[PDB]
Amino acid sequence: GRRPARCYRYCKNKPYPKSRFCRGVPDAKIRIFDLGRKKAKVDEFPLGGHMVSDEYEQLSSEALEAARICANKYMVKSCGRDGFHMRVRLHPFHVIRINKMLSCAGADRLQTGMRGAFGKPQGTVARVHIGQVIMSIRTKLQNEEHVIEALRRAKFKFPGRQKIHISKKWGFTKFNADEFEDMVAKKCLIPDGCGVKYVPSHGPLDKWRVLHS
Amino acid sequence: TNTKGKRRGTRYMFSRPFRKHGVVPLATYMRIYKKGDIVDIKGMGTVQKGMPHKCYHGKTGRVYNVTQHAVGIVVNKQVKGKILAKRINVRIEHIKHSKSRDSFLKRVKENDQKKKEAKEKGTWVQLKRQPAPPREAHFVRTNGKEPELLEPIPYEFMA
Amino acid sequence: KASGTLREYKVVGRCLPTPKCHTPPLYRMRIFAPNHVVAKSRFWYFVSQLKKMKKSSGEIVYCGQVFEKSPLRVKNFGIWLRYDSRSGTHNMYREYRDLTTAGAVTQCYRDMGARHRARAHSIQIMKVEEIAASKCRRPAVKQFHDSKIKFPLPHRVLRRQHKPRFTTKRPNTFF
Amino acid sequence: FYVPAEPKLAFVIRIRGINGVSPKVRKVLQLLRLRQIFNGTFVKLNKASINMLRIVEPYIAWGYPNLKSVNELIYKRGYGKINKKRIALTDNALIARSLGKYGIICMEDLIHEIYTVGKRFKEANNFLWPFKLSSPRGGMKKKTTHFVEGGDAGNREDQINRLIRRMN
RNA sequence: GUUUUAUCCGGUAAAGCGAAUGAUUAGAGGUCUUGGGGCCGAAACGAUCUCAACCUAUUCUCAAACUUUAAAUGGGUAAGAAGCCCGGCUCGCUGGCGUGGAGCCGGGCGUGGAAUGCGAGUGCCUAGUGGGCCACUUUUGGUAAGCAGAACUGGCGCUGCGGGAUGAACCGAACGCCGGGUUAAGGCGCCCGAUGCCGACGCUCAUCAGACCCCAGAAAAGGUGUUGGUUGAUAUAGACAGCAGGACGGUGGCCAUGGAAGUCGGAAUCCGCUAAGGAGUGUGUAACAACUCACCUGCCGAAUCAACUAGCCCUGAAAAUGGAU
RNA sequence: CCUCCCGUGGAGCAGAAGGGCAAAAGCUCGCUUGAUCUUGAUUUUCAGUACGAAUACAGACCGUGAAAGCGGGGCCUCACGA
RNA sequence: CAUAGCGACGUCGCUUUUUGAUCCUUCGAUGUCGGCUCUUCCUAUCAUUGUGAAGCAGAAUUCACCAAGCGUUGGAUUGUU
RNA sequence: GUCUACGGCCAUACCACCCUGAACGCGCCCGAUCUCGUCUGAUCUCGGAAGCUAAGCAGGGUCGGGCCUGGUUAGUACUUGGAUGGGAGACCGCCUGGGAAUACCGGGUGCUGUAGGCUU
Ligand SMILES: [Mg+2]
Ligand SMILES: [Mg+2]
Ligand SMILES: [Mg+2]
Ligand SMILES: [Mg+2]
Ligand SMILES: [Mg+2]
Ligand SMILES: [Mg+2]
Ligand SMILES: [Mg+2]
Ligand SMILES: [Mg+2]
Ligand SMILES: [Mg+2]
Ligand SMILES: [Mg+2]
Ligand SMILES: [Mg+2]
Ligand SMILES: [Mg+2]
Ligand SMILES: [Mg+2]
Ligand SMILES: [Mg+2]
Ligand SMILES: [Mg+2]
Ligand SMILES: [Mg+2]
Ligand SMILES: [Mg+2]
Ligand SMILES: [Mg+2]
Ligand SMILES: [Mg+2]
Ligand SMILES: [Mg+2]
Ligand SMILES: [Mg+2]
Ligand SMILES: [Mg+2]
Ligand SMILES: [Mg+2]
Ligand SMILES: [Mg+2]
Ligand SMILES: [Mg+2]
Ligand SMILES: [Mg+2]
Repeated sequence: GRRPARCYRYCKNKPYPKSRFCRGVPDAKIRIFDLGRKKAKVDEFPLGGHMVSDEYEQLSSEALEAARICANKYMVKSCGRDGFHMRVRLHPFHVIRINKMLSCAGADRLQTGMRGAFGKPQGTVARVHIGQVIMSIRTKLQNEEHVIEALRRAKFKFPGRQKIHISKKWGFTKFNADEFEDMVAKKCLIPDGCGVKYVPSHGPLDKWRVLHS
Repeated sequence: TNTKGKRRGTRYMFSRPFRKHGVVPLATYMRIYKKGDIVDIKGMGTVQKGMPHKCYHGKTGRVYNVTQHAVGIVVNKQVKGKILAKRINVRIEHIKHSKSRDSFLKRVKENDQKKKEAKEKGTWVQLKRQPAPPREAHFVRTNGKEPELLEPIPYEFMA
Repeated sequence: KASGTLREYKVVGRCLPTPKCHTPPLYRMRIFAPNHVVAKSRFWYFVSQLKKMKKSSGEIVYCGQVFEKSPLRVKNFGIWLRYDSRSGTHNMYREYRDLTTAGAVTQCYRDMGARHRARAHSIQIMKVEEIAASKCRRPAVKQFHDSKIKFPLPHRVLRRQHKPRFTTKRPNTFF
Repeated sequence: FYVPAEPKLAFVIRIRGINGVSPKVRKVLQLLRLRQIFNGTFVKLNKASINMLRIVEPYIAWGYPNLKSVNELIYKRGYGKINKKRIALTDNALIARSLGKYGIICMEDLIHEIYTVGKRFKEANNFLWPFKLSSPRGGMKKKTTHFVEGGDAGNREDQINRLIRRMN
């Protein structure tokens, strides 16, 4: 009962979040955004590969769910269930509406046509810009081709054009891979979970002397 | 379909700036407004009495009448294809002096001083301010340094 | 930016002096342009991209044509450029054979238009360099590195097809 | 490096017609006295005039005339605004009776005041009726785009002299 | 219906959420509790293992009816003679005061106090109209609409002319009747004025080629067609491709079993022979067996391979009278 | 219920929402009736017509406070009729 | 055993033989359903001609290509389509 | 060099903790007959001057938080005007001018008016 995605491909309206004004929104198709070994430490998965949209368009929650499932299945098949971590970087926050018409052989049956045409919430989509990351996969450095293939397969679930880019950052952090090692060595970075905490050279000296100890 | 309320659309216009709520500083009350001087109408929202209408916020007028707490201002308002000089009573919280007028009177006084001084000392001097002239000819020394060669950088996708 | 037969311009500019630096640095670029007006415009475009300069905030202290120092010698030119395609930006290294640097760059503009439908506003020429014949990488350029080069002109098409327009003899293409 | 003085005189030629003109462009063209296509006017260059030229940039081609261009324009197409009438400058008395109080009494004085922007440039320039130039012989490149992108609009630095030679 | 110089006004675009208000992803570190509980703790959970909630520092993603910050464009005012500066007078207002404020009366100051352009001010009477529509851009509803509704400017209506074959709105340009010259937009094989240039450089072969704003038809996805380009790899210590061999022992490795012996499945990837061999990329045998691959070697004697990328072309690509760069 | 500490308002101000507000505009007390009698001017819609609402004054008579002052209804934006 | 034959989650199209949406033409009128009769056209091919593929042994069947030359019927019920 | 009374701007002034404070002062402090308020002389009001700088207060400190001001972000995002520019579109590039904001990295941590004291 869902319309084709070509009817909601473009970012034509203003953002329409589920709020205290827009009520009765059905739940989004995608509820899980992180898959694989999410508890893996930062140094475990040094390689990061992003999938980046080249179009300013709307991606539906069902499309995000399908792409996530496809990428997960290929990554589990190739690199094993604990050899990767995936993060979907798009959340379907924009509600798309439908002005429902009666699909019967009658316009006299209170169809009203375009009168009071403001629609009911049909679904949720995510707005993506040119250069915005849709999915990210971090894994071992030797699984680069597997990451590229998984993202290539996931591309087929989306309307527009997407590029696969192997980032220079270390894992899901915002720091370059070449500088990551010596930054951790000189304790500008402290690992925790899947991320690193940047430790600037300002603040109380008690925080400095709990380090170097 | 728009309402005709007196304060429709003034949600941010009459709101206070960030971290500037509370007591109105008293120099605003201590300002002196004579008849004929030029004031800017702003319209702070802490004081709800004597508030100007939203169409006069940001406008500038001339004081014609002074009362205990407010002033009477002749301010131009454009209505369709005509401009008419409205007279509004505005409490002194919502107005301030016009530095454009202040600078102009300073310039007039300084020009009169220059006229008197130059008539005393004979030599003619320029008083009409000119627009920015074209740049005159000048020499640019290299100081024995070759100017740096610039080239466009190669493209790479960053993020 | 349109074209013609391009010319090389050495364009030197700087910022206007301000009460932060009395002697701002001078910057020099090589601009391949139809004329000096376009050369100055492209100089401002490029220095605005690279440094934080504007035409209004700065001035151009020199703009002079760079004559080729050996226009009587055939030489190999490598050109590093970048351009915007219909779906992205790419860096290219191309090679040409010519007498003049400006002629080589004009060849590059025509060739980019022919092979990639790239208009001159999409193309950023970032380096032009004369290269040795042993450092060339394009076979279409390397095949002319023969001290005993020899080829005929096989099928010479008649170009004077309307003088005469009507004749008794059919043209010959072998010469 | 010797940086020459920024030019203080410009020649402005209106290159687009009078159909479908936005009100601001229309007003600035009227203030420049370019109410017809292929009308030319000398403009004293400063911040205000340059910003006006930027406003009417798509509708004009302007540049820095040289002494020869000023001579050709004044001698071949020079008309005075005498008693609100367009009178051909066939005699020096016509210039002297209108501008002699400013010291301008001949074609040469008028040309000097126009070329070297003098004290009475405003009076000397407003005395001249705007030049009614012919169509550019040999055609234009593209009137709808800027000069630096292969067209004709905007500021061409000193190619305005070539344009003038083909224009009158 | 303009700029410049001063001077205010604003909360859109953008940006932000390790800043408030809402929405929201995932880990990490802590220690209290009507969190579950927890395997040997009832015995003082003798203990401390996990999951909760909570807190802390981080982390992903957002807002027309959120916001610290915050443009461009924009709106107001000022740029003098009705001004400036000296004196003096009046007041029932104000008041320590010869105070303040306002008004009035004389006098002196012209470098006419930015640019540019233009001649202004003012009154009476007054018709027609009060169905609009279109285009760039901004924009609301709608799947969309040659749909419905707004903002700005221009146009059509009210308007002919050159070009778009044709066309209310596109592009150029607006019009008295003519001669000459030159252009715009657009064109110059023939219709049809003009390339009947010894035009320049390339790309492309279509058994549905392609051919110019609006505009009058197409997408995802493909191609070992061809042309450029990026990154990487192999190679006289002999690449690549062909032709010819070895492709093992433990081990017909363990848990799966009714055969699964390398290949119906779950884990791990050992060693040595070395020229290499995966205790296996596939075919298959009920199962054996017999083949193939990746791995090496022999013949061969000079360059080769792979993955991407984007130009033209091709596939994708089906409608009704016979037909439309 | 009583006590201490933190508490930029995350409460309250009749109601919808927005703005505003801390020895406040909130809460509790005390005294009161400026929610009174009048003339004009002005703002908002606007045709610069009316109504409604509102702002600044001026003249009385008062309330409150030690006083400066504040008050002619409700903190402001609605709550109405030739 | 993914792809002989199918195709979930997604996603890109085409068509105007459905029904909608709109209200541009027609209200000084374009005769409004179905059937009968008759001609022509389309192909997204049911059959027939020539082929390719199969989980095509034969027979039957299924998928696909060139392809609209030729054919696609007699009746009960219902005004019916 | 500071303080007190009244302030102007209203964090460069706030917040947390620590150290120092000479002399005036400001305070803490003592008491409830009168004035005046309380459940309570705690607060308020009143009358004082034994003690104390413990606190307020002032100055300083903290690789302090905040705040203020710079750099970077970045001529990036966005944007006025233009084209018979590209692209099926979505959108993008160029010309002509204007031009931000986080994160990150620096610096600073009240100035001052009137009146009156103290400080050899
Ligand atoms: Mg459908
Ligand atoms: Mg919409
Ligand atoms: Mg036009
Ligand atoms: Mg000619
Ligand atoms: Mg145009
Ligand atoms: Mg708003
Ligand atoms: Mg936004
Ligand atoms: Mg937030
Ligand atoms: Mg419409
Ligand atoms: Mg009509
Ligand atoms: Mg008209
Ligand atoms: Mg017309
Ligand atoms: Mg025509
Ligand atoms: Mg046509
Ligand atoms: Mg003619
Ligand atoms: Mg033609
Ligand atoms: Mg002809
Ligand atoms: Mg095609
Ligand atoms: Mg009264
Ligand atoms: Mg009130
Ligand atoms: Mg299966
Ligand atoms: Mg009839
Ligand atoms: Mg008929
Ligand atoms: Mg067919
Ligand atoms: Mg700090
Ligand atoms: Mg720009």
